[PDB]
Amino acid sequence: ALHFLDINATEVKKYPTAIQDIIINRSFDGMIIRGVFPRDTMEQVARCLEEGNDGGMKSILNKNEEFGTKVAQIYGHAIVGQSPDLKDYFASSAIFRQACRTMFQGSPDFEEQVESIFHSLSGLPVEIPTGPEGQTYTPATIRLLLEGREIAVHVGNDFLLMPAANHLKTLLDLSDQLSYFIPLTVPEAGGELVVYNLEWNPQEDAHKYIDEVESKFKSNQSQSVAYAPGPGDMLLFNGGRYYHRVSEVIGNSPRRTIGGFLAFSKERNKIYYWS
Ligand SMILES: [C-]#[N+][C@@H]1[C@H](c2c[nH]c3ccccc23)[C@@H](C(=C)C)CC[C@@]1(C)C=C
Ligand SMILES: O=C(O)CCC(=O)C(=O)O
Ligand SMILES: [Cl-]
Ligand SMILES: [Zn+2]
Repeated sequence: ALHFLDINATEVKKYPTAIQDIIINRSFDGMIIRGVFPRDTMEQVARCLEEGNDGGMKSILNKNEEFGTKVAQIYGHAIVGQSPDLKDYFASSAIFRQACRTMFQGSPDFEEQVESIFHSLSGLPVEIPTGPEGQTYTPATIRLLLEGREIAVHVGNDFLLMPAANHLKTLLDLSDQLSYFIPLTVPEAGGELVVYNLEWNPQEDAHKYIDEVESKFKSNQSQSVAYAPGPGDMLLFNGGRYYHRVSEVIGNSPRRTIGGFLAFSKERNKIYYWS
């Protein structure tokens, strides 16, 4: 249904227009990049988190208790479902980048590594958007999926229609919004990204959003594909256009991903990435 590449991170230099090709030319829909981060780094970082020895990352952990099991616990305020003012977002964002830099210990640094991937696939500058008064957006959040939890079906271009995105809209292109994530830890089973042939309908509170995509999606039958990247593999895809979810986690070992999103600037002069 959907066309996904599977390449090694050593090869990224050879796909200088991958991001153009996914968003603009629509010539394929996504991409697994193996070994963007070493497995060592991924274990170190996961152990920093589970031991609570994490640069204080735990203090910006949203347990999302009131959602039950169709959502991740998330470290960092994700831009989604935030008030339009963004005071908490921007505060959380400064903390995240600190704790994250600390956990990666430059071996390699998260932001440096990811930016060089996005650079290699665009030939463009890559930046974390800055806010209207010079605040920083978070480059990423960390998603924790315990046993029996999943991420409910959703589509990413919807996010840029929420009040939270007002400011960011003023920076970005019309065009689609990619999703990216790297697993830190993968579960024994489940926790797969399932992507659907079904596209964001531009004709058309994250509680009522999830109940109203569940009935929208179950109206259509459409074709699916599933991906289960390993620790340190990046999955990068047109999650803006295509409905997708993450399947229930099976077994004790939980699923931890670090990820966000990715889009062209106003004039396609550069890439922005955030969560
Ligand atoms: C899981 N997850 C998030 C989104 C999400 C669901 N409840 C939330 C509460 C606060 C902040 C973000 C969320 C999710 C949905 C909107 C259904 C999409 C994926 C993810 C990881 C996005 C950042
Ligand atoms: O697995 C994750 O970290 C989130 C997957 C997803 O739905 C996304 O990145 O948009
Ligand atoms: Cl998404
Ligand atoms: Zn998504």
